[PDB]
Amino acid sequence: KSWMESEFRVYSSANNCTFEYVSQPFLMDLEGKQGNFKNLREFVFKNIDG
Amino acid sequence: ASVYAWNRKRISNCVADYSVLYNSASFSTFKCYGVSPTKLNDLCFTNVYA
Ligand SMILES: *[C@@H]1O[C@H](CO)[C@@H](O)[C@H](O)[C@H]1NC(C)=O
Repeated sequence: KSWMESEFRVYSSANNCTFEYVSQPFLMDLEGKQGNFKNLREFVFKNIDG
Repeated sequence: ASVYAWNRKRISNCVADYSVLYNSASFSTFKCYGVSPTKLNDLCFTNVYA
């Protein structure tokens, strides 16, 4: 009676990887609500001078 | 490791600690053929291998 993340196919070829970064582990909501939305997300990406 | 297969590390995105390696009284000699050992904290590099 819960939602579990199993498929992690975002990457296939694990070659020589460069510097990586991690964060503090946590647990999100992971449940499907119906009706109307409650919030929106905004992420402006920009690549200037590296 | 040995000379037939030498391991190489990728130390990136961290503040160096050349002050410890400069005055340590543990190694035999410095005598390194690149830049001057003094004021090494002033110069900044992108990546350093180990
Ligand atoms: C992995 O190694 C190859 C061969 O040296 C190199 O061309 C490639 O750039 C490397 N991948 C990295 C450093 O992400």
